[PDB]
Amino acid sequence: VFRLGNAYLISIDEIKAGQATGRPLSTRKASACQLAHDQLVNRLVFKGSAPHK
Amino acid sequence: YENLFLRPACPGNISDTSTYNIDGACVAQGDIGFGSAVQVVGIVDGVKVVAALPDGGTPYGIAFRSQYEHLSGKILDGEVCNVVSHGRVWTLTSLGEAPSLFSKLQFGSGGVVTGGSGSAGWTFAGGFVKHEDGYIIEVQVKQNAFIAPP
Amino acid sequence: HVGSFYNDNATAKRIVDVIPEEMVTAGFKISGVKDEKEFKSLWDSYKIDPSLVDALCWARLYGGAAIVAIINDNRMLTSPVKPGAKLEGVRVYDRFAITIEKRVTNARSPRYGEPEIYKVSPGDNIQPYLIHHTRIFIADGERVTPQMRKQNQGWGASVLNKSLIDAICDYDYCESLATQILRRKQQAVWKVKGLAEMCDDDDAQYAARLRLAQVDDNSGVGRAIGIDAETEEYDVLNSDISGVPEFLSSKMDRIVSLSGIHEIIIKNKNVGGVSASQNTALETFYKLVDRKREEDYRPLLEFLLPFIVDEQEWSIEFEPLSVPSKKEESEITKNNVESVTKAITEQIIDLEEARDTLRSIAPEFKLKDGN
Amino acid sequence: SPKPFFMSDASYHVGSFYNDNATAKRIVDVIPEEMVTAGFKISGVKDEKEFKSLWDSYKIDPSLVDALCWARLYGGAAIVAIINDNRMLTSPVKPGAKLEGVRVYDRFAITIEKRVTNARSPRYGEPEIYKVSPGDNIQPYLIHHTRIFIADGERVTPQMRKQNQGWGASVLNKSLIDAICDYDYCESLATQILRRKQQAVWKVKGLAEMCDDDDAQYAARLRLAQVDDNSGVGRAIGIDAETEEYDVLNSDISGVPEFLSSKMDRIVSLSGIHEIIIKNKNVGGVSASQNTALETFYKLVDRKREEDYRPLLEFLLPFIVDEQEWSIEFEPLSVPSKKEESEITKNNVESVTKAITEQIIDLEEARDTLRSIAPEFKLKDGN
Amino acid sequence: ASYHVGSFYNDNATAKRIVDVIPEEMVTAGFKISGVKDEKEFKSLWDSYKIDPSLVDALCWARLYGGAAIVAIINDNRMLTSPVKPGAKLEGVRVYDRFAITIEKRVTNARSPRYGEPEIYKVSPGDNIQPYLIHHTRIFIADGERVTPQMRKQNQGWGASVLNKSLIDAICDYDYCESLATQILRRKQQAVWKVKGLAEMCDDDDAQYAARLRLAQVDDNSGVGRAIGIDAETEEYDVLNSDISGVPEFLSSKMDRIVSLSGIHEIIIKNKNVGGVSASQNTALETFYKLVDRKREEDYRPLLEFLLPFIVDEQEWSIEFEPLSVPSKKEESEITKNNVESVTKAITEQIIDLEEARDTLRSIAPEFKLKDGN
Repeated sequence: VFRLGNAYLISIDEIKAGQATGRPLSTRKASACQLAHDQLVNRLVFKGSAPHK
Repeated sequence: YENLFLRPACPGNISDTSTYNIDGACVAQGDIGFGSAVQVVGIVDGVKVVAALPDGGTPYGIAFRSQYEHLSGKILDGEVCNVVSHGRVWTLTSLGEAPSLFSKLQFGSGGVVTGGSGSAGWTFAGGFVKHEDGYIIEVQVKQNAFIAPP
Repeated sequence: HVGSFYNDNATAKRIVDVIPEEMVTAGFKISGVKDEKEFKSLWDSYKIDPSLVDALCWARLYGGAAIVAIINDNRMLTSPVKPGAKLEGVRVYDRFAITIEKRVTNARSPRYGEPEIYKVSPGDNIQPYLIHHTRIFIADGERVTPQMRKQNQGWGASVLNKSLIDAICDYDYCESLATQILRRKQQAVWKVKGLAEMCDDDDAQYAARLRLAQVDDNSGVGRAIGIDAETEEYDVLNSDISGVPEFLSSKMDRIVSLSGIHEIIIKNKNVGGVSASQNTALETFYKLVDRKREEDYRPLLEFLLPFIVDEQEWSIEFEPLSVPSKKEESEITKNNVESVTKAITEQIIDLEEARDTLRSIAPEFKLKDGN
Repeated sequence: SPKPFFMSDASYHVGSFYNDNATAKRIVDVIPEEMVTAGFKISGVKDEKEFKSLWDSYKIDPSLVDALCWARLYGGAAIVAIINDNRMLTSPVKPGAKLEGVRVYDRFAITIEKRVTNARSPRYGEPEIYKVSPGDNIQPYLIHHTRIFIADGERVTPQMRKQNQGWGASVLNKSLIDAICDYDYCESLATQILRRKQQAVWKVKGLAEMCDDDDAQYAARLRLAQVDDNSGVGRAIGIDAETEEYDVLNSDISGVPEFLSSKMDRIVSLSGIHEIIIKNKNVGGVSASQNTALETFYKLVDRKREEDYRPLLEFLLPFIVDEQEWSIEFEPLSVPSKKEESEITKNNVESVTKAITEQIIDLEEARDTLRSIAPEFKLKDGN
Repeated sequence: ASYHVGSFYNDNATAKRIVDVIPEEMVTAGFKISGVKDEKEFKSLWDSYKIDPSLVDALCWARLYGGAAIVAIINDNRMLTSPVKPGAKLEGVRVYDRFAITIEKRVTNARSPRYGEPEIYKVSPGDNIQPYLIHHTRIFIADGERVTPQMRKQNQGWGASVLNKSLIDAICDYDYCESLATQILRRKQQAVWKVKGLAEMCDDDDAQYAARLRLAQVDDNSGVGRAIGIDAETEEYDVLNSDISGVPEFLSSKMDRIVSLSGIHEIIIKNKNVGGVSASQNTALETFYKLVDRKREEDYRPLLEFLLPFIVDEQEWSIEFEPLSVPSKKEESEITKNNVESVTKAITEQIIDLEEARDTLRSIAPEFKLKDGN
């Protein structure tokens, strides 16, 4: 069994800054990580990793 | 994504909040003044014994200003001492004019900056102000920059 | 923009907020119902009054808001509603998420030219959907000329007009100017023969300015500064300040007069020069808040109540907005209980009607139902 | 001056002033809306509970409010009432008491079409049928006189009445308009006065010879801004004795508060509605004179109400009231207070039966006397 | 510019007062219940649980950060993530601020009106104990004040802090103003001394040291009853003075700006009585009572309808807020007189009899206790 991980950055200036419409930058950056994790799981299933056996 | 500046501007203190390291498990032999380079003369039980820089030594760090550990005004013999091993710090100098940016500094006797043409070591960081009919410079200390001669 | 002012500044917050919340919390009464305890029970079990507050506030701010009520019924939400007294929840939406879908203009109905179908698009990654007219209520703000009414899709205007906005803005600028006026009260000037020829950013200039800072930091009542007589002079200039508080009060008075809410609520400061005139000012405030409540709050009442009350004929009574007090209500109860039975002992006015009167007038005298 | 062809009416100026400014908003709307929300009451009807029930069922009073508002502002308005009847909308109306709706149009959409001047009927000289053209890509149509009511504003000289097609004038006349207008210029002058209170002058011989818009002048003004920003009470600035001087000039300010107050008093005097209603500020120096001011306000509002509100009543009631002969009366428009109506009920109940026990005044009429004056005493119908 | 609100809260006492004045009085006022059989046992259980300080700081953090949550632990033989059966039993309540609360599970089912309000919340207290999860019905969420829906969605359904930047810098510039006032008072008078050729003397010498020492001693001894001597031909000693005026009025105007922005007036924020009138402070405090009750109705009550069903066993009840007024003995004795003779002056002739008259007389909160009975 293996473990997966990543991270992301955000600044208080960008947090205070607002946009006209759409999901906030924090929510978009939080969803991007989940999508990346799911895609990495899929590619591990369908393509493997030679160094990791 | 930026680094904040630190306001008080006195010798012996830190000038920025960039990555720094403070080696607080040390003791002093002799007397040391804030803002001078120090050298490691020995190690006892995980403690480093430091003294003011002589001729021929390799500097290790710069004494750091604290308002609880040193109530006299300087560091006294047999006292626990703070030493900055990595970061930007204000140092005493005997120079007259500012050297070129990012040059290599050279330390005279007593741990004062007197040269700006060294081969390797610590570098000038761009700060040059005046203290007491003398000047203060800003040095960038790195951990493995000066290596003790075999 | 107006949202920026609302959520940033506090005076605009107060100007837009003080009315609706106190308006609703004043309370009300219903007539034609058998009893009031169960009405209050269902009312505070449904507990939708802060949503109502927010609906009114947003309608006042943006010029329009929408309120959606979901009913306990086994039909699709697009269809109209059959008679009944049911509802399981209510939700609020701002001005920007509600639009027009189709037109009904049949001559026979009086509903021609009125929206039958609304399109609501809250967002939140869900599909925008469609609502029948009868299910929701639409609230507007202040009246505007019909030429602008038809231009804004038949929707009200913001309370924050341009005149009020710039009147609010000018106060901050005056405050700043007052601050620098105080800072520039006194100035010291120092003159040195040949000081011009000093070269820029050298040790000489740095030492000179440091010496200036040190000598200035030690000046005061108990210290004196010596200067060379032949080459340098240290002089002082100064100015007076007066009338700035009255200028500030005048600007605030303009804000008050243009807004329409008076001082002890907007500046929130008792005058102090009179003991019992703030009560008259407060009763004028009650007059205006009732005058405005009768225009907008009631339509909410006859939109909501028919879906909760099964009794046929009922009316709405507005509780008289006056700050109660124990002493005066005690003596009021004295006066009114002696009035209700001082002279009914001689005519056909009997107990079954006197008790009804006595419990219609809200007492502190509870009494079980009976004869 | 040229104007956009689609918006080239009188609404381009008076409409803009009503929409943007807030004092004009108040001057227009404070009287009619409170006017109508004060309410009225009826006599000669069998009962009033169902009367109020049907009144609130119709719930046409916001339409009445903005009808009066447009009548006051634009100088004229019209209301069209539709009644449940089995005829074409052109024909006159048979007697009856029904409604199905009412709606209000402004001055600009109403025009006269058919005029009668027959000598036999005193109804000569007034339009018999009207063009109504609301717009919204629907055909303009015809309305008979007997169904609609026209609401006018303030009286004007008859020679002006004829050129205004039997329509009054706006309350915002130009004297009031420019009295409002110069006030803003007054605040602007006051703000500039505050800004120009103190000035600093820095004189440098030879400064004229400096070349324009180059790095030298840029650095010079950089240094000027820097030294200016760092001056203050606790800090001093040095200068050269030979070549430059630094002076400061000051001016005094006084009297502009009461000056603006006098401008406000002029606004109040020309408006006609007084201070605790237009400026919304209590005097603060006296306890109970604002009360007298407010019944003077009530006196003037009722004085105006008698001339405009009542005709709407006589136009509207006969279409709903099955009752034959009725009277309309107005409540005394004064805020009562728990306490005061508590004792007024005390004296009323004392007066109604203190001495009637000796006369032929019996209960069946004493009860009418006592609940005719609307009490908090609910009374069951009976003997 | 703006900093962390926690920095201001524990540093400036003005922020302390402006954020704590309302909720403290709000909760310490109390409430009354109706529909219950008796009330002595209600008071006994209430002050046995003694959770009102937890309520206080719950409301305080909700006001400050714009959001707070409370978790109640029930004496139930089930796991806490499960929903709750009906019952009247509770053993503890504890409050978390906005930082440690998050959405975990999203429910948007069509039939239930619960769509849009999350079912499970993630709580991460810290203190080397594992973060855990809560079902909806166990917690209540309390926000601050209303904000535009665009910011409501941006802040993940959290309100905004009362300390908006306008109030913040209005508070900030005040201390700057008194610093300037202190400098003004210090710089009222300045003495200057001119001695020919003083510039020629070189610095950091015994000559300059002696000169400034002499200057210090000679300055230390001037006064009304003393005199000073100078050389007429080679030196002069002059004085310059400036006046101070309008400063107290200017500072008062700054305070009026603060009070106008805050919304809580002088008799409470400055704690200074006007002094020019005898009985207008009662009107001022009654306006304060009106505003605090108006704010109470929208926040304090929901906590009560959240908490009572977990402690009361009886089916139907109602909550009443007492009139917020500090009574006065002589006046309360008088009011007891008025209402005791009103309640039994004219009940002697109608069906109003003793078993309800006694209930009435105990309806008013009396100093006249009486045992239950007929």
